[PDB]
Amino acid sequence: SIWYQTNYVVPIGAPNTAYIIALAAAQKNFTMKLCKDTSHMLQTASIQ
Amino acid sequence: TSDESMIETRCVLNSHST
Amino acid sequence: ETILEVNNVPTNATSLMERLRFPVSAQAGKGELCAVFRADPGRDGPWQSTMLGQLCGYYTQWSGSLEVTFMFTGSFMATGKMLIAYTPPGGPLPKDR
Amino acid sequence: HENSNSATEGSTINYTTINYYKDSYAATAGKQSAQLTIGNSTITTQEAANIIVGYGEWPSYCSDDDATAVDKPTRPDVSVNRFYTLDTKLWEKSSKGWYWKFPDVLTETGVFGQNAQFHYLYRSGFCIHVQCNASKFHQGALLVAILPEYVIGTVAGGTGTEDSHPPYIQTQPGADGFELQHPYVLDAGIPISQLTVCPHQWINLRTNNCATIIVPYMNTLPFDSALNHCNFGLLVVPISPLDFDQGATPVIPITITLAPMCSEFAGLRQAVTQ
Amino acid sequence: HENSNSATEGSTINYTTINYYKDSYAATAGKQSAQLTIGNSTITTQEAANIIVGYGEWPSYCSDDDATAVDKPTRPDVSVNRFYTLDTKLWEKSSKGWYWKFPDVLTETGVFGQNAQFHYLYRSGFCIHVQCNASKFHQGALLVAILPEYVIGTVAGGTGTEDSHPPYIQTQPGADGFELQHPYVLDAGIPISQLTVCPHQWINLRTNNCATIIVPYMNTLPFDSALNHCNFGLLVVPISPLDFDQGATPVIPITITLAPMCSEFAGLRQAVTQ
Repeated sequence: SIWYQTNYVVPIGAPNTAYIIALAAAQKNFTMKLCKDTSHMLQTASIQ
Repeated sequence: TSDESMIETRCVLNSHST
Repeated sequence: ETILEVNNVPTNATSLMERLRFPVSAQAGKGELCAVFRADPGRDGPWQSTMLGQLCGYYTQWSGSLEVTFMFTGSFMATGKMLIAYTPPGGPLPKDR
Repeated sequence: HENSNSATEGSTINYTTINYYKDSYAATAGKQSAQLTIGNSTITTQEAANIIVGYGEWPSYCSDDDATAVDKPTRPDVSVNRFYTLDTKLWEKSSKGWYWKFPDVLTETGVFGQNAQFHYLYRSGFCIHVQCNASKFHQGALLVAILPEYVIGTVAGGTGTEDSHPPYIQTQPGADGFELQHPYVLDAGIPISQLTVCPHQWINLRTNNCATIIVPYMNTLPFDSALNHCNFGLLVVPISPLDFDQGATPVIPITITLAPMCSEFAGLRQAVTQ
Repeated sequence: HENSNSATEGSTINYTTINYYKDSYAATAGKQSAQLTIGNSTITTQEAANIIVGYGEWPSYCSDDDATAVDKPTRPDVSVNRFYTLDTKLWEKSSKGWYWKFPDVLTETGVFGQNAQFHYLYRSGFCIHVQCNASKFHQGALLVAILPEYVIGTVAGGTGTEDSHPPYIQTQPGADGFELQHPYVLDAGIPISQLTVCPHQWINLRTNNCATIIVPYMNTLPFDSALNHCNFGLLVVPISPLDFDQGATPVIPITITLAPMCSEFAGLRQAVTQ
């Protein structure tokens, strides 16, 4: 969860709304196992 | 980046295969 | 590090690029909630946009620490502090900062 | 030529197997080849005839080869590793038996209860002092036993057709504990006659008034949730019924005194009760 | 011929005194001859220009020469020694100043709050991160300062005749803190102009947005009650007032982030809040 620790403090002339791009990855201690089919992308239309 | 750059870390003797 | 779609609200096709970034704005100075996501890479949600999460689709079990890099994309003159809290699995959604 | 990836790779036992694949799991099965003090607390174990160490294993801390969680676990070491006395159960002539789930008895008590609530991960063994004072003219025996992963079953509606599951007051009864509705099958369909393969001690009232079972942390996991997962169930059951003549003390309490041993808590977050 | 019993016997300073009695106290006065991480928490101290170590002393644990309590103190070491973020105070143009009493801010928060409640004795130093983000077009200075044994005085009825004493919400305001009604005398009759003899750091908004004062445990005693005794008061006061033009961010929060450092708790009993 992301919380405003102080506030987004902006002066005059700079935009009152900004954006955070979150870049997620894994560390070097990361592993995977039990190689399986993916559910994060299901084909629906048949590939012509 | 590291994890004891981040939190207090214990020694995990990690034998997790790649 | 691939872009984590924490802002996975706009399903609109004209607004799909709004999923890659999320709005820190000027607040009332409390511990206001900016953004929330589960830290599960293989779960249906914000992590499916990642290469980690899509490769987590191809594996059943994962172990190891995850990094989420938060990149502030405001002005150089924009300043402020964020509390980015990873909650261990027992804790619910925290009501406060 | 072969991945060392059978289920017995980390074991200390040599296996002569036959394999034809690069996975060791593909191979054949083959063949092989007295004052106890912790914390600020003290009990007495003069009349127990020994202290039962569960499976011959002292409750050590988590081995660094054996742990997975990379966060540094807290070990409060005195404030949580100490004898915790629960409310007494009155052994009666019609006492069927009681059980206590662990560490569910102690998730609401002491700094151990706060460390269980504030941390996702928990690991401790247990020194369990079950004491039952009775005179030399009282009689009866208790099987004080530690059944690990004591999954409660229901009566299944009695007939067996209803797929009932025991409620949260029954699966995790807290420090009060829950009686055995059917102590013969231990409310789990498994006989109490075979309960002594688990770490057990007899409170035979003529012989000993107290049972001290010292339980290690038993799990498939190095740590677990203290709130969801109960690592074991302590069972205090009158195998031989309590008997005395009228005039002797009818109120025979069983006091449950618990020392978490080498408590280890990881994954600090907000206090969560369940 | 003489008891070694003056007040400077344990000190490292040699005294040439005159005495005529067997007590050394009877003698003359004489003459002589950037990511900070603790627990599961991380702050940022890139813009602070240094970290103030209170009186040049790191918050060590209690020395065995220095302790008196014979019970083994618990040192949770990660679960209580970690950055604790309080609720923000909004720096305004009319902000007089606030104070926070220690460890009264943290006796209701985290495992530190439970260890403070469950133990009679408490000893910790503190890493105090006071942060205040403001733009390059905002201005103002905060004296972030650590006043040890910050005894609050009253207005004494204003005139001075009433012998008022500050209420419990004022002497121990918790994690919210209390404003300074009179920051010039620090609500204690002592000038804030001389507050920098105490461990202090300036949040000059053009220079630094955060102040990191690292406070040792300061007491006449090796341990004390975390509930009754507040070892110090953190004072965050706008010496130079907050100023900006209309259009810049009016909401300028001061977030108070606290790490108890080397926390030590002795005298375990029931959880007592006060």
